[PDB]
Amino acid sequence: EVQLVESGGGLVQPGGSLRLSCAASGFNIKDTYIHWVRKAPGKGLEWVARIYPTNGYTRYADSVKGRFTISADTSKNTAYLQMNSLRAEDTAVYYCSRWAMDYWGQGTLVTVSSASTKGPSVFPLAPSSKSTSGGTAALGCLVKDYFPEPVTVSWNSGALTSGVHTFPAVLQSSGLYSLESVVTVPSSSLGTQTYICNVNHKPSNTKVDKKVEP
Amino acid sequence: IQMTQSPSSLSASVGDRVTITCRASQDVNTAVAWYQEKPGKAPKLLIYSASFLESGVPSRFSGSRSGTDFTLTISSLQPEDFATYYCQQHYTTPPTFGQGTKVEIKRTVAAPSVFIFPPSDEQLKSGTASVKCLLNNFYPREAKVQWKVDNALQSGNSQESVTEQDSKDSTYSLSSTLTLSKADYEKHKVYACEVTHQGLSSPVTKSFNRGEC
Repeated sequence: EVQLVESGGGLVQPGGSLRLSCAASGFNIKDTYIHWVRKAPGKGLEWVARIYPTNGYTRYADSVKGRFTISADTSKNTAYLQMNSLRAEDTAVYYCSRWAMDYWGQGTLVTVSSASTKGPSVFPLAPSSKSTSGGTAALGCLVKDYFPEPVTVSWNSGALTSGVHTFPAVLQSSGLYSLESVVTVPSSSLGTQTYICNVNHKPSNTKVDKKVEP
Repeated sequence: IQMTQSPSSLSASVGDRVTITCRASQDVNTAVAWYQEKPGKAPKLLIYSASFLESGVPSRFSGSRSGTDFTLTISSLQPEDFATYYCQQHYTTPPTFGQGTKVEIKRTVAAPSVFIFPPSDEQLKSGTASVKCLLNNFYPREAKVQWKVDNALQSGNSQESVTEQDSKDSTYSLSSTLTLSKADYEKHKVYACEVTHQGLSSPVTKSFNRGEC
């Protein structure tokens, strides 16, 4: 089973440096080309660089020439992307692949920003008191003002999954993100069941459980 | 060498015949591949060298070339084939990708259920105010949200978020947020979300009176 695993992504300042690694399993990188390919938030796939580990020959996209360096260590079956003079435009999920590109890793997220990490506040979206008796009620949590992406949300520690909608994050005018997670439940359960959203913002090491009451 | 891909999206039913095309700006011979991508997943190779099926890729997928144009065909669409597809030329360096084509699943019209949420007392205490309108499990995706504050039409102070198609009933859900300063919020009384959608005989309005339990 061929596998490719990227690591090293995260949040960095503009003009900074970051090194990504691509660990290969199930094949030897001496026998192939290794590529880096990226996908910026809503921009489509863009090839970044290629290397032939056997002789170290490299090719680069014009957009990263000089300031990025792709390398490999065949004794570690691992390839690397050293990124320098980082720009906002470099913000992307970075994938490594091998040569068509028949296998890809899951990718690692790189965010280039001057902004500091900020944990979210979590606010309840309480089910309405004019909710139809014997019908369906909606409730949720607002996970507001965090940076960077991503946030995860579960309900009742994962025991509640049916009828949950966790929305894609919204970038607010402030440059901070916000998102909602909602769930629809029977009206008859509002005074008898407890509903807790479990919010994780790993970039700030923030875990919050918020009880949503009628 | 640019890869012009069409269309950007399409809706289809299981069993359908689907056609995605890719126009290269200049000659690329047969050095073309097609990839399938799904949210948060590794892209996957479907077809290599224009027309060759990758091992393990079902024989419902096919690719062909005529001149500068490359075509990805799915003979009979299966449930797992809902995804985004990209073409790629590797004729020269740099290899380049099409803009992608999102294949979504067509279903019957379904009207949204609508809910409105006042800013929580907790948010109000922390210093801000967000009013929200939820549109739950609707199809098709196209939907209009109109905010009203004391019957006055709002413009340019709201943001929307929309889910991807639900993996069980193929619908969309939408969250709309009206943004106001806390001081502005308390200057008005009746907050209203008016929803227009094909599944609605006439637009539905949900509202609350500020402060009412």
